[PDB]
Amino acid sequence: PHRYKPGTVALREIRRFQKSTELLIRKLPF
DNA sequence: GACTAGGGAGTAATCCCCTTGGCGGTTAAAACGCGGGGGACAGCGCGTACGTGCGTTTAAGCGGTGCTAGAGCTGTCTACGACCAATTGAGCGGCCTCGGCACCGGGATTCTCCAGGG
Repeated sequence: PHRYKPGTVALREIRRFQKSTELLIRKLPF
């Protein structure tokens, strides 16, 4: 099982967003 | 002077491109649920770092003083800024590229998990 401990992918995924700069909110519901 | 001829506007028919609604198909993001585990937090012990009482002094407020150099207003002038337009060029309004950006692939590189022994 390729299950990582809670938070192991969290730091990576935070890095992924804080690199990005796009719109985080879907336009139609807004 | 009477009637004639031709062409762009008045009237009208053709085209036809442009969209209003609904509905189906299909991918992507959102929605929901479970095993398990790591984060939250209680119970507690302590020590040591402040919370507090009292002695013994420097210091701001006290009380007053003798002025002294910087701050407010009185003329006064004069260098300068807000009053027409010709201009004419500094720069913007509209278009046409090919290049850097968009983005994904092959690979080297690197970041992480485990079940064992070492």
